[PDB]
Amino acid sequence: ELSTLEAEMAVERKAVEDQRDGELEARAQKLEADLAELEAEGAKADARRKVRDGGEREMRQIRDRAQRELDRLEDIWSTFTKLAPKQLIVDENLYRE
Repeated sequence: ELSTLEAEMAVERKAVEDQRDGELEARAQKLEADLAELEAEGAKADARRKVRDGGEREMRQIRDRAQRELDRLEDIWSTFTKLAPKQLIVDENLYRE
C-alpha cells in the first residue's frame, strides 16, 4: 500500500501548500490596500513603514505556521516509512498521528 499511502500524503501536503499560498496572497493584497489607505490621508513615512513591518511579520507568521505543518507531515511520513521494531516514539501527538 506504499503507492496509495505516499499518494495521499502528497495530496495532503499539496492542500497545505495551496492554503498557505492563498493566505499569503490575500494578506499581501491586504497590505497593499492598507498602505494605499494610509497614503490616501496624511501619511507619516514612519507610520506607513511600521504598518509594512507589521504586515511582513504577519506574512512571516503565516509562512512559518504552514512550514510547521509541512514539517510535521514530513516527520510523520518518514517515521512510518522507516518504522520498525524497537523504535521509541516519545511524542504523544506523533504516535497518535
